[PDB]
Amino acid sequence: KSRRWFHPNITGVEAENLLLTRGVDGSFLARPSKSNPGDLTLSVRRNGAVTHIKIQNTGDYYDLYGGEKFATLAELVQYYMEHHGQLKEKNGDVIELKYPLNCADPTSERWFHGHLSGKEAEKLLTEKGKHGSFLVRESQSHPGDFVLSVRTGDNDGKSKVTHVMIRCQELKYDVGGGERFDSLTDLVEHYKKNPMVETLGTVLQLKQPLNTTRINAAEIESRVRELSKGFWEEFETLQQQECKLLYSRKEGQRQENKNKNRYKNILPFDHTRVVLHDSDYINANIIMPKKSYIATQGCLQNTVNDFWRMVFQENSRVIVMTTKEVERGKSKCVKYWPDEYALKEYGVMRVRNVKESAAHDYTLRELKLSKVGQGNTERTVWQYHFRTWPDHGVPSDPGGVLDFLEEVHHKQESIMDAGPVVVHCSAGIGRTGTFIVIDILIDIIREKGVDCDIDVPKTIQMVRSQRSGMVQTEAQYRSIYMAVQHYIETL
Ligand SMILES: CCCCCCCCCCCC[N+](C)(C)C
Repeated sequence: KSRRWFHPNITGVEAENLLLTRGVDGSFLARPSKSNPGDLTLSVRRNGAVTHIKIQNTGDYYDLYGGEKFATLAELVQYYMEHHGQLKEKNGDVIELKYPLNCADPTSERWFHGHLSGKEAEKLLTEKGKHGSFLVRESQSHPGDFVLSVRTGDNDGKSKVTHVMIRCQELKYDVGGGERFDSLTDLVEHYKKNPMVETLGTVLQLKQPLNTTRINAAEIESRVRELSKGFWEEFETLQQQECKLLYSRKEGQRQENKNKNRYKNILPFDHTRVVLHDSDYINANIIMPKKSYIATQGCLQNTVNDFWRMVFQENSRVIVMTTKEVERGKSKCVKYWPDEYALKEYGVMRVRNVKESAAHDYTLRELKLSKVGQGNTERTVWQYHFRTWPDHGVPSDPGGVLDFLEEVHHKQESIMDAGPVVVHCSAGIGRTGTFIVIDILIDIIREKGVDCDIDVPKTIQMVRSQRSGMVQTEAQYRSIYMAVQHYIETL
């Protein structure tokens, strides 16, 4: 599901049009809604009419109206393309997702810039680019045409930049002869597989798009200023890449494991799932960026014992909890720790709550975890329970967030051979992914100094390849920039 079925700037009327005139029954597209930001609409054609299904994400997962909850839009679409009869209209009424109505718009492509000059394209390609780096810009010469600028090189023996005219005639694109493509993306994909060769020998390889998101950490404030009056655009360009991350989640799908998941369709990747060698399943993934994380869901009553098996096995010594046990009347996490001073056995695992320390935003619980029957397997696990995450959106004071983050960091660093830092919320991808990504970026700055490069979208995509949908919303996306900005500007 190459997110081509996602149309980043399109009306409801435009969508109906497109489906009726360019589609058939079973055609579908996804669009960001303008009843409200953060909400998507899945527009589907059936019986010659178009229906619109709402999809909300308030930060925890994608909530399909009248359907199930999903980690990403790609994972939602993949599910319903392989599960006909499941997507229902007004009770029972099977809506079918058959044929993705693709988008011709290049706007959210990593290689598309437009509004860009030949000499400026050269600057950027010489500044940040390498061999095979490319981009497509609008032609300032003949207005409506496009230009493909490519760095050919080799250290990577710098060398050269080439510009290839792309002509646009009767709403099709070509490079001067040969095939005429319906979209810039089709042109680029075609010459990605069939590299244009120069009359003289040079092969114009399109390897990777020009990086436009990596900044110097010291300059993040200027970047944030630039984005504050286009955060949305950089987010959508990251979203479009999630189609690359549809890895298998077989184990979480097994019958014996179904009810060990808080949300049926929000599962851990097989290739990074935490495997319990002590039945072998828990809805949790190792996140490897030296400090690593386990990103996991809040306990269900029947996974409390497996959670402590995991903490013990993985030698985790710090837990970060980013949710109340219940919010808005719903249960986000069952209490998996004893009351202060109490001792409990959770299966073969025994834990005592040694002491609780209350701060304003969080409560720290000093827990001692051992295997029942085996003294001297005991270790302290420090549960940092963050209590003040708001019901809507994200924290609005970077001070307390960064105080909490710094404390959690320094606890982990003081413990010899501590294992992954366990982080969880409700589904374990939204608030969890946001914390982890911030902590990773701030770890980069804290080690390499304020002069280092950081790349926020790239770091997120790297983490999302290890667990589905890490970082859920645009609000959380912006919050990552704000947190790193504050950290930088308090140094
Ligand atoms: C208006 C400025 C907004 C700044 C937002 C700061 C980051 C909020 C999300 C991370 C909180 C992680 N946490 C709380 C668990 C440590």
